[PDB]
Amino acid sequence: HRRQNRNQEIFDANVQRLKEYQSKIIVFPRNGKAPEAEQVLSAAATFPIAQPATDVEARAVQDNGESAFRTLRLARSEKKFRGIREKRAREKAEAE
Amino acid sequence: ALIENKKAKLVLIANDVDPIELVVFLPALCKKMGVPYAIVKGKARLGTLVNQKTSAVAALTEVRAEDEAALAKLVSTIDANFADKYDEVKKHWGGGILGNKAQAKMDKRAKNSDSA
Amino acid sequence: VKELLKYSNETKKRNFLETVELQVGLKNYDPQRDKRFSGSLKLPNCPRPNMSICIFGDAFDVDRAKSCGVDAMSVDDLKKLNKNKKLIKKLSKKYNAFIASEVLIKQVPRLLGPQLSKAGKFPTPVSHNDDLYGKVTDVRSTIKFQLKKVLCLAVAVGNVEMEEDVLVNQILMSVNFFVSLLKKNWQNVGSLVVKSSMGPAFRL
Amino acid sequence: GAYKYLEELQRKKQSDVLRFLQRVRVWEYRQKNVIHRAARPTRPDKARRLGYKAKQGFVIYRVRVRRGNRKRPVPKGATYGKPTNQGVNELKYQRSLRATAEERVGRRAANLRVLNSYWVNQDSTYKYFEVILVDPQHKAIRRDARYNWICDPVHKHREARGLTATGKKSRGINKGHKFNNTKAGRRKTWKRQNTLSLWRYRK
Amino acid sequence: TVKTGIAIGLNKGKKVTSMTPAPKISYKKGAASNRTKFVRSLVREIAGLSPYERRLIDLIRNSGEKRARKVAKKRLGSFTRAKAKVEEMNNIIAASRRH
RNA sequence: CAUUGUGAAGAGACAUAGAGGGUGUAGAAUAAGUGGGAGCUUCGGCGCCAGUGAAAUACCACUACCUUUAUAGUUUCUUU
RNA sequence: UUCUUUGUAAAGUGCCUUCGAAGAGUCGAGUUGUUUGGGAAUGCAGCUCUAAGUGGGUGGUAAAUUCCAUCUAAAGCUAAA
RNA sequence: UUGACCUCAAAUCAGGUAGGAGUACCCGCUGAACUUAAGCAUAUCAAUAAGCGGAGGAAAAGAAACCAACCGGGAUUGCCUUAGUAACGGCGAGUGAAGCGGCAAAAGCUCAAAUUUGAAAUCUGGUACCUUCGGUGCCCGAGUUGUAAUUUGGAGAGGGCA
Ligand SMILES: [Mg+2]
Ligand SMILES: [Mg+2]
Ligand SMILES: [Mg+2]
Ligand SMILES: [Mg+2]
Ligand SMILES: [Mg+2]
Ligand SMILES: [Mg+2]
Ligand SMILES: [Mg+2]
Ligand SMILES: [Mg+2]
Ligand SMILES: [Mg+2]
Ligand SMILES: [Mg+2]
Ligand SMILES: [Mg+2]
Ligand SMILES: [Mg+2]
Repeated sequence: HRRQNRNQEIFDANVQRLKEYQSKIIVFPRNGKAPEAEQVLSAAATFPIAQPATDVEARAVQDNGESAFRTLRLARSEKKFRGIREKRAREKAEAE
Repeated sequence: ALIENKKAKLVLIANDVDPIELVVFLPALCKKMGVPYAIVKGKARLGTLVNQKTSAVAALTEVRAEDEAALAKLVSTIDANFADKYDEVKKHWGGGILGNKAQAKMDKRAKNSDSA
Repeated sequence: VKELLKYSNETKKRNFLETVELQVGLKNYDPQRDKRFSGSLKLPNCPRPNMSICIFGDAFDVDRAKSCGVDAMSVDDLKKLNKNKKLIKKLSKKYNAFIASEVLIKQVPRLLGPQLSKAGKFPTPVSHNDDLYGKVTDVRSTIKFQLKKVLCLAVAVGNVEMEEDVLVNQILMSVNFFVSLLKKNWQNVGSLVVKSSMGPAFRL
Repeated sequence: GAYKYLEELQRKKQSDVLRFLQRVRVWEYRQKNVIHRAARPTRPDKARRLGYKAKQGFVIYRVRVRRGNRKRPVPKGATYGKPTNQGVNELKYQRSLRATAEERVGRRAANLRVLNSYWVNQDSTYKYFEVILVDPQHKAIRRDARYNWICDPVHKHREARGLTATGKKSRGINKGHKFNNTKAGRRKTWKRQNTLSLWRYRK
Repeated sequence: TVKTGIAIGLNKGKKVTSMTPAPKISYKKGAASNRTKFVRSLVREIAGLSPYERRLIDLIRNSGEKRARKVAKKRLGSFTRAKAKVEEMNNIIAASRRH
């Protein structure tokens, strides 16, 4: 009851898990026949956890000249010097 | 809850409740909701009224037409005794009453100082 | 703002028991401590005339001295060995030029009674020699204050009604904001009485 | 309901009405015994909040305990040890005055079970508490499945084992990183991390 | 508030399609209800003020809200509670003037 | 500090009105002030363009500092 | 396998609207002592002070300001490893 | 005068319950010193031994006022690991956890705070009967200073429609 959903993929995976569980199980009526059904011992082993495939193993090289290291360095720099830049912008704004 | 819903026509509050904080808010609540209240002697009397031992409070919320006029002429005096005197009893501190020997002592000192 | 024009609109004309020069001062209250850093300052911008009786010992003696005659009041040259010790007494403002930079000899024995010494309070060695003469000669205190405060200059003469003392007030009465701290109040020109010699007393 | 008004009014402890009423009740409680049975709870809202129900088998006792520190019971202050243990006066008891109050009440009434306790009054010398007790032999508690868990033998002297609210508070039983020493039991965790775990095939 | 896609920076993390889940009711524990507002106001009228609240009232009247907040922070625990107590005392003062 | 409440007074202190007087020098006066410039006035007294002195002097427009005192709100102590 | 029909009872589910009560000598703060790996103070306890309700607690460097995240204390029960 | 109510008593009153033992393990309180530091006082030994109180077959804890800072997880407990690490420490001697991850086992919930108000619907006890770990009828009593039903924040409640 205490976890929330922020990820549509995880939510859809769990919903698909529930759908296939409801298809795979049979519920006996509360009163009568009890239709003997040859139990299995591990719902976890009948519904294994699958790691999602993230990408395909072969693609085309999409290079456009940013080197992927200048990017990291610039992100670190603007995070480091964010608040100083807003302070400068504020004092420039309240400069009359 | 009846007072909060303004369904009460007349409230009687017993005066000898041993935690007085069970009923100290009831007069102010009745004055705020505009329902008339009366502080009455005897939670035991209210208990015999409602077939209990004590009741500590009672309320008429809807009366029959045979004595609604009696209710009106009664409440016209009850509200004059309590509700209209509420904003002046709210300011007056009771108590501070000395014993018999101390009262005689202080008034003896008074008629000692009354030399003129 | 002090006055859109409220309570001070035409009540300097119907009190004309004295049509003579009616110069009313502006005094109001704010204390400060013992230092002499940032007290009474502030030559402001205020366009009314003063029709004063002042004198200017303006020092420059090229034949523009009688151009200083139409710019100012009197001309002084630097013959200073025995000119003055006890003369300069009736004055609103003074002014000098390119000659009076190194006149220390004529300086402490006479410029100490009223203390008009050329320190950072009295910048008379002036090159700018035609704009701060007829309009700025008006009453505006550039003095040094007491242990508490000095605020006094006339806002208007009796012949000048206050159609201009609605553009003078808050070009002027943002007074000590450009240097001082806010130990003072926010525009502490408050309770005022306009009274030159015959004007009545009105209160906020 | 009036219980909301009472709970809001009980928080105005320095209002003139509550301080006058408190000043009367503290004298009335000094004049009685140190432990005495109250006929009905002084704060019914607080009692029924903590679990009291006005039915047969619920008992309210009132108890006063002496305030202040625990003087170390040693003759003439001589502790016979290193100077770090020479403290006698300003040492503080690790359980609360509320806890020892309800323990003394539980010793007085051993046939009852302590449910909760609550502060009613105090002065410079004493603190005053009202202890809620429940009789685990009355049939109204043997039945009435909402409360018959107290009839279990594991609930004898909950206040002596520190299982009441103030007992768990003073044991430090709370979730969080601030309670890593005392979360499942202080001595339990100490044993758990001072034991030596040796396997058959030594890792 | 969407992520950048890389491992550092201002909004680092993997870009995933969000959901905005349903709001929990326990996130509204401190919300004031009509009944509770009514009860608290009535109890305040019939109970009055405490001694430190009265000295806060006269401190606000005489020596200003800065010293009032200082005394309230010394009396209560925190500066936040001092500010809240001082502003509700200001509202009390305004209501007493309007009364 | 709490236990610890109820009253009277007195002393303050902080707020609120009013009140008076103050050094050398010398102008025209025991001169602590202000920007201004000569006027309202029973005086033509006082100031003015006049002398001169650290300062202009009617005048405060606001008090530079008091307590030497009075009315009411707050609190800090003392006595009972 | 059999008898009683529980039950004009109870429970669940969709949409709209009005609401939505939630624990105080407690939380928190100061100080003292003890304790902790807890370090401008981890927990506990004594004394003093003592709350709020878009609030409160926590976010491992004290404090102010602006945000954000995460739960909902001061009441309680519960097998197995 | 009579009858209540509240509070407090007394009974070899009716019916019950507590003590004490054991204590390996468990929950607390209290609480050292020898020792090590090549001395010794903080420290360490040790939040240990002794002392005291209280339970069960397990106890305790437990369904977040949690961990986190991530694409977030999700009661408690225990094991492997984190880790002899972050940190504490005459920063000396020494001491020293926790989150994540894998696994064992898995289980969730309920009161207070609402007017039943067109009906205290609730319950102990006594007594008669019966199919007796209890049930039905009757009679006192408890209880409105609140026993039942309804709801527990994950929600939920009151109306309206299907
Ligand atoms: Mg003691
Ligand atoms: Mg100890
Ligand atoms: Mg500590
Ligand atoms: Mg438990
Ligand atoms: Mg010893
Ligand atoms: Mg040994
Ligand atoms: Mg040694
Ligand atoms: Mg040795
Ligand atoms: Mg030795
Ligand atoms: Mg032992
Ligand atoms: Mg258990
Ligand atoms: Mg250790």
